[PDB]
Amino acid sequence: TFGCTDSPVRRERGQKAVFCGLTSIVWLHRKMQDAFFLVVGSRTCAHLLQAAAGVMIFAEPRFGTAVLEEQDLAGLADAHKELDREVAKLLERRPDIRQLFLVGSCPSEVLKLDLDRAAERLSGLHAPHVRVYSYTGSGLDTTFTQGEDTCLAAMVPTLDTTEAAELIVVGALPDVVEDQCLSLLTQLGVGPVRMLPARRSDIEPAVGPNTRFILAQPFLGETTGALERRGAKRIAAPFPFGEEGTTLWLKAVADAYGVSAEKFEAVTAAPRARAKKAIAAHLETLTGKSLFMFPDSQLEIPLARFLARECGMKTTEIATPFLHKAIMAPDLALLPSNTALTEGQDLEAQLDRHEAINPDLTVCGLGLANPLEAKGHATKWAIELVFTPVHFYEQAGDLAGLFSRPLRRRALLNG
Amino acid sequence: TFGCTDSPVRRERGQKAVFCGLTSIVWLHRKMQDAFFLVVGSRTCAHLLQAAAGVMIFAEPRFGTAVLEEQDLAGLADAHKELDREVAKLLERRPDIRQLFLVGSCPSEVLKLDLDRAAERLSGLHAPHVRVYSYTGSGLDTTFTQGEDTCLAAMVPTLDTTEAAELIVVGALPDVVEDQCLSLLTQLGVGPVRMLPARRSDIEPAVGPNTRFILAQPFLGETTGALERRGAKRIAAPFPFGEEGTTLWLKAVADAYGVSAEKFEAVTAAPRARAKKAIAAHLETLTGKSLFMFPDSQLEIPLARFLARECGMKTTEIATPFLHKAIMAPDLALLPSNTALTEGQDLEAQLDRHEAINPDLTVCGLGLANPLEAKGHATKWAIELVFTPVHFYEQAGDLAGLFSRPLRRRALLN
Amino acid sequence: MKLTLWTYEGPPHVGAMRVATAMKDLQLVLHGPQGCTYADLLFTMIERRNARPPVSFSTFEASHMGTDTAILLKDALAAAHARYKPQAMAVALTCTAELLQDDPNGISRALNLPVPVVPLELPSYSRKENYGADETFRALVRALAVPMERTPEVTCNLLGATALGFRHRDDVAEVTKLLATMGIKVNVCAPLGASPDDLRKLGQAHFNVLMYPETGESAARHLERACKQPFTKIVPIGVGATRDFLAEVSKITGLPVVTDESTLRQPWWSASVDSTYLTGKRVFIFGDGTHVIAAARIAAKEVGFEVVGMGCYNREMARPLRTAAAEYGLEALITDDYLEVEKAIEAAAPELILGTQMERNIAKKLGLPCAVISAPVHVQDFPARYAPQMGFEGANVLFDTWVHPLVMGLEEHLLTMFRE
Amino acid sequence: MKLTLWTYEGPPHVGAMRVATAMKDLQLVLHGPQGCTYADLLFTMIERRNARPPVSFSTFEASHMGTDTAILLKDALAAAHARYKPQAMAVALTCTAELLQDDPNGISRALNLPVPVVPLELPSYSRKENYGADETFRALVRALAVPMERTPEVTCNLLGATALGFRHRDDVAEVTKLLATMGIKVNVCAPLGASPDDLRKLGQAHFNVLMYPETGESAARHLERACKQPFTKIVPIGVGATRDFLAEVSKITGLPVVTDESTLRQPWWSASVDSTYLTGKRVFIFGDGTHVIAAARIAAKEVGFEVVGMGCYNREMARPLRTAAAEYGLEALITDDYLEVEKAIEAAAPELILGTQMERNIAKKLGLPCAVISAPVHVQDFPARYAPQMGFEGANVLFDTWVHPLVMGLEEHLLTMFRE
Ligand code: SF4
Ligand code: SF4
Repeated sequence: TFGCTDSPVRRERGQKAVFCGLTSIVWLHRKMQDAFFLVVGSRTCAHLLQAAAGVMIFAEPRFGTAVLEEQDLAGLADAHKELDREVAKLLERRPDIRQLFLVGSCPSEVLKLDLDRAAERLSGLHAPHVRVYSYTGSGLDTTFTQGEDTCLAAMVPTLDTTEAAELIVVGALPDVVEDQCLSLLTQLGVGPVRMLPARRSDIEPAVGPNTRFILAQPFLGETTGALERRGAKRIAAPFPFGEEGTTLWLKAVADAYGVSAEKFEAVTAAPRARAKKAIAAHLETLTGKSLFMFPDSQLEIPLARFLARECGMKTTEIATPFLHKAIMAPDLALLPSNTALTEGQDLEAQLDRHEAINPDLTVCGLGLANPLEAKGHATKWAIELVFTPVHFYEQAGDLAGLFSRPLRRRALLNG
Repeated sequence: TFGCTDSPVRRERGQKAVFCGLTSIVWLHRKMQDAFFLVVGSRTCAHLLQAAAGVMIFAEPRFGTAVLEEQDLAGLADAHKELDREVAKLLERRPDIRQLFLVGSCPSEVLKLDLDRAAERLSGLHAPHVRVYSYTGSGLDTTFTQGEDTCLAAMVPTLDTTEAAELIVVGALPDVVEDQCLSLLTQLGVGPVRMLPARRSDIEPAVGPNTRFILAQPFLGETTGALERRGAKRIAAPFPFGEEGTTLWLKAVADAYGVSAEKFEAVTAAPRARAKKAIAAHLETLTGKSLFMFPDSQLEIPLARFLARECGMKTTEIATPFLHKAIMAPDLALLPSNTALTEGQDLEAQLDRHEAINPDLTVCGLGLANPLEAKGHATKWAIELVFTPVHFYEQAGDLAGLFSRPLRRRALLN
Repeated sequence: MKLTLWTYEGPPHVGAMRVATAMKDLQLVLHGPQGCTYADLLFTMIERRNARPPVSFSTFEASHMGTDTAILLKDALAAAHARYKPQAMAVALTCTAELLQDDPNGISRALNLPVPVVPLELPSYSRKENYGADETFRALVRALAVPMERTPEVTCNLLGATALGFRHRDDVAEVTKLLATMGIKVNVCAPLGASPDDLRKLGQAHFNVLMYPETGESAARHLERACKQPFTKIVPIGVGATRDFLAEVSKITGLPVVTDESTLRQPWWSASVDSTYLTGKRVFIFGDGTHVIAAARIAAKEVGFEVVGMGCYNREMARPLRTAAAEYGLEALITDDYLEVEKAIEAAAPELILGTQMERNIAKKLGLPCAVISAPVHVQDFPARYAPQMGFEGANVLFDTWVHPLVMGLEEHLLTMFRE
Repeated sequence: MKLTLWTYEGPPHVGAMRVATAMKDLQLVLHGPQGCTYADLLFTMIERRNARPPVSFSTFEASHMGTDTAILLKDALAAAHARYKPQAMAVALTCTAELLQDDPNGISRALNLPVPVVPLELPSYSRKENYGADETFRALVRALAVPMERTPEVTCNLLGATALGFRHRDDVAEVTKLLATMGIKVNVCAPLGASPDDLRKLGQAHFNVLMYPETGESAARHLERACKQPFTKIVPIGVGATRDFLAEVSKITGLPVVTDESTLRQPWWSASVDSTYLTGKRVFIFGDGTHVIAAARIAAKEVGFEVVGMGCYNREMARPLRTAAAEYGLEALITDDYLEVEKAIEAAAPELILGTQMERNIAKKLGLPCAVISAPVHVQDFPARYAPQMGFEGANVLFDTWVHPLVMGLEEHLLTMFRE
């Protein structure tokens, strides 16, 4: 009743309700203190970012969009001149920025506006105070959190090279979590460990033939790809969600780094108990409840794996926007067998599957949640789960929390 | 056309709409940084101060009321033990206080409960870190701004004694204004010069046989009486409202201290023009307009004296809660002759005298202001004029302003 | 003697003032000192009224001691009658006059005017505004209500609404509406917008809708004997509360419960997904007895807060409260000292406080979201816009009112967190 | 290329979405990229809607280049029809699809469905949300409205109200009831709460009430020829504006102007003594063209502020504004850059700002009172409580909304002033 590696994944196309990779900027910008993400797109792009950044828009965030005007369509040699001088104007108006990212959009790509030369030229013109990169976040290439991947991967080829064998943890994480992570890895005895992405651009991790790295986040295919192409070798691990997740995650690094079960149990003991207990508070409301997850973040598998295993939920249909087979392997091993997997989506087909399914809890985007709530299905909107701290031991309760609450509230609202 | 000394003042009794002297605590706790004003009264008294202090009540003001409970009515000995305990409570739970005013209410006085000896007794128990005085704010004894007078006069018999010939400016003033006053008086050549009340207790003016003093405020009958009794000579002057007021007020001091008519004209010159000009802005809407004033503050006469002379307003009936013949003299002499004067009131009689007059602007209390606006008369609520800076030169503009604003608004809405 | 800065209630004569003003063609005479007319200010400013309160004073001062005082109240009553010609009158003592000898019955009897003149017992050292409101109104109904044949159709009275009543204007409006939806039209709403003439015509209505226990339950009780009228016990604040109130009414009249729910938006609002993080946020509730019991049901059962404190300043309602509070696993907090309220809130440590202009200020001092649900209240809470608390639209107001401080609280946390 | 952080308007397809959602039994198909369906969020969260917006997408991705794309819009239209069975449909291009070959006319024509399918012209690189709203609605009325005989009784249409419309819900409500007070019943309110079936029945109403120029004036214009219908030019926001709107209607219908002013509290409020320090407080006004012209008349002539700045973000309304602004001795400020708005407000140095969520934010930054009078707006301003802008109750709401931030400002100043 616990194994899914040979399950056939419904590879599905059709009408979609997902966010493009641009959305990802909204949360990346925070971690990379030194960087500005400059989308080259349309007013649709600008308005999207606005909607997705809610209140943050008023906090002088460090991103923005060079909105393609009518006279940028024809004459695509102006495109470079236009941008060049729109960029300098921005790089004067905020001199603290050190990495500039030219994020590409669907519009920018239909015009086959080549951001890559632009990235390279601007780097020269503005050297060596600001280094400018470029990657895609166009809905065409990218769904939601894939935007972090395409970003990180674009940065990887230019990292300083190195000899030493140090751990790189890939995936931007809430700060607090990042530290808990640092802390435990130290106490296991794992000498120098870095984050990709770093908090600042002068402390970017180096990579080399002896570098090992591990994924904090499931949506990092291309970044894995680029890191491997620099001779650094991955460490496989189920994603750190729940006590079981976090533990195995640690265990995997422990193993690769030659650490005695001794130092492991004595480090990991205290915090694993904390977690198991905090989680237990939610078992009541959560055990036996059936879970349906639409695609948004690529987080739905390992979250469903934590929800079923440590919370005792029953997985109905788990759906992801993309499914990296090799990376997702450990969590798929632990996912209940009875589970229909879907890569991509045909919204209407999916909504029709779920109607006649009638699950207890339903994890989804904001443009679905209410329509579905009005129908009597309980919902847990998904976006929350990227930005809220949810990984590792301390957040385990809060994580389970996030799924108990909607059901708690439903009962409460009729006795 | 300008003189009122021999006008018969309508000495009037009857139904009243005025504030008791308790209200004054509001207002003057602010100026006396060191002091706590503890009313001994009923929940009516508490609720009044609340109403009067509006939002200030949330600012941990330095006043409060020991509210008489059912068991304090009989008998008048438990009462004091009770109070002592409430006072002791108050003094430990804020050690900053240095002077504690037992302010007296209607109820406390009807109960004949003697605050005089209490204040005498508490001074011992809590000496020397706190001096405790006592005075009356009871509606029976007192109307609005009279509250300050009774208080200040209770402080007088106790001030340090002196020989020196210093000037004392009696009246609580917005600090701002206090300094402006101080400054003019200084560069005129008149040192030194103290205020009553002072900002802190340790810097209380001393009084002697050679002390001269002047009133910043028209409502100081008893405090004059009391300063006189310690051998101090008043300096008469009209009250400083408007450029003319402030000038004669200065002039009168400068005379009594023998300042040259030339050092005067040099010091006073710049400020006076700055003022007549600020007032000019209002001249347009104000000239010609008939004024009526119900009794409230005792500031009716000098302000009316200001509005007619410097803003060209016709006075109709100017009413005051108390009219001090000796003090109000210099102003009365400059107040237009066509002027009816009332001391006290019969609310209903006034409301008939007023309706028959149909004045352009009516200066009155908050309880009367809207029902008079809905009835068609423009008003300017009175209490404002006590707490807003209005005395002296730099404030003359704003002062005229307080009166133009409503008339301007009434036009603007049709 | 109790050291007193803030008071939640006025002295009982304000309560009298509060009932007198709610009526038309009624004059009240207060024996009291000169300077003690301040209360006008509340009715004129806070409530925003256009005529002066129908209230007069004897206005004695220091040089009036000696039986000179009885004579003054005489001529006050005389003058007030002569001048205004009201269908009836009422006379009482302010706290200062309570310590004098002149008695409001004996002077009113002697003088002997054409209209009824009702003398009031106001223990100003034992009681407060709310009692004053109730008694004055008890006394008026007791003197003017007489048995009568029921109306042809089904009718009721609205008992309790007054001047300076928190959202009384619009509550009267909203309740009339929801009664009319059931076929039931209103006989006489009193004290508010009623004359003495009207108070006689009370007997002819089937039942009494007791809107505010704190201000007209004595009158409700007296009418239970007088013309065997049953008063509604469930006050309609909140949806559940309102549904039960309507059911209670169907039980009293026989009539089928009909509702116009087409503008009722609160249930869906709180049912919606952005209402999810509201779940079990800790709320402390304080205020007048009735609004606290109402608030707490909404808080826990309609919005999904955890009620973490419950209390009132009004000792009159302490048992209603202590009962309800227990049902939430809570010990009611009965206090008029705001310094106690401040301690209780700190102990409870809520994420949201619902209370009085005072609680607003405690909240401000502690950096906590806050909503006003109960008198005493300043001018801001006698709004121009329609803003009831009762019934359906009332339920919408309450939801918007209460959520706003919280959503702003988040917006403020987030923006400074982000700044960073 | 314009560097853009905040935008006041969405791209035109949102305006389309905004009209399609306003309607029932109507399906919209947008040719556009996968990931570009974000606007859902606006309708389901900000408006708080219970069904999904009636909008579908072709959702093409990178590996779909080649004429592959025309075929996708085809099957999108096909699927949408088969599944929902709407009385009519409408088709258009997202900004990305505007740079592609596939033609909304040609694909719609070819496939050839049972019901009308309307192709829309949305220049997403030169226009915006509000245009989108107008065109989409012009095009639907243009295709669906036919000449008809007038109703026996006098009736009119409400033109302009939409989804994501700032206080549209309640303005419709409030206008309906002020028309009803004059004997005039409503024919069809559209786009909001209207079906295509209903859009044919347009011809039969005597006149059109143009509620929001920005969203349905093209449609008003088209109806001026089609069924010889005169639209009202004066938008009823404020009392004066409302009176003149009613007189204008009396002129159109012949009918005498009847008003139910029993609940209208704004004039007295503003006439009251506590309103006197409002006199000539300098206000800066920014927002959608229509609400700024309305606000300014209230500000200067009904409240007694000095209007010190005046502007809007929608080009479409720049001339009505420039005209009105002059009347106040002012040069209108037409801009969609908020950084400009910030510059203007600093220049004007007002004591109160009235604008949008953005202005609320600038106001916060500058420590100035502020109220919201226009879209774009967050969830806060789609309240559960009844809160129109138009008509009498709307005039109440407005007075309360605007005066509050100022009273609070004073209470903030004072409390800190006396802290020390
Ligand atoms: S990049 Fe593509 S998906 Fe994103 S807003 Fe632009 S057109 Fe829509
Ligand atoms: S007038 Fe007398 S009884 Fe009334 S509040 Fe003042 S001191 Fe108290």
